[PDB]
Amino acid sequence: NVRVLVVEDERDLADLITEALKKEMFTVDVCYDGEEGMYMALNEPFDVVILDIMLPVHDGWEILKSMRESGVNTPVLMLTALSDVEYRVKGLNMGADDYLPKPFDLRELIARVRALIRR
Amino acid sequence: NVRVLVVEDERDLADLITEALKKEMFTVDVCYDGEEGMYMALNEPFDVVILDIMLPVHDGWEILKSMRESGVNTPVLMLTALSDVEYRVKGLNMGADDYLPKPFDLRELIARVRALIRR
Ligand code: BEF
Ligand code: BEF
Ligand SMILES: [Mg+2]
Ligand SMILES: [Mg+2]
Repeated sequence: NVRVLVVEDERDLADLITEALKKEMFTVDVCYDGEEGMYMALNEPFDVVILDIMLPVHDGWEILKSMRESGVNTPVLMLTALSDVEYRVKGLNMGADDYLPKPFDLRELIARVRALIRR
Repeated sequence: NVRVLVVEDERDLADLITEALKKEMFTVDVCYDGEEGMYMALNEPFDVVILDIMLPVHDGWEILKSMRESGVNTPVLMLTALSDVEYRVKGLNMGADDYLPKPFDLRELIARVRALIRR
């Protein structure tokens, strides 16, 4: 009943995130690059999109804007090493629904993803 | 026009936030205690509620809990000095949509506020 898209280039972390989400009983599709990320985010239906910023081919910024520019209002959560507040504002102002810098606490990530779905 | 409710017992801070918000074009109502905040939150309509936790007569946990139990699905942002991640998770789990600890960057506060009312 809940499909989550994960876009993160650090495979092991991406898998860590995915397993945690699946343990919440969510259907999770994971991408290790911004190319497939973009494709999945623009062609497949999701309830939440967890997005890394710095990615190959297309960065999290581009993926978010393309989604909004295409009418896809799916809730977006950015998870990235760009932690400076200025970046947080940039992501949010651009259309992200939440922004959680790395390193992150797994409990907070799940809590925030759940906050986005029920909403 | 957008309605924002502010519940903070730190008058100076509360007023500071109230000013900044209206500057961003927001109809703000400020409360300095949990008594005025409890009423407004459970009886008056808002687009987003910014809830401090430690307050006289009624604490933020109480107000947030009373809201969700009464069917008030209004977006809620917790702005509190209870910064520990475990408090953040509890806040999100209880029904808050976002949780921002103190001290905070005023830019991140309105960025998050607008992102919340953006739905
Ligand atoms: F490379 Be991501 F922005 F952490
Ligand atoms: F008084 Be609040 F909880 F920062
Ligand atoms: Mg990356
Ligand atoms: Mg207080």
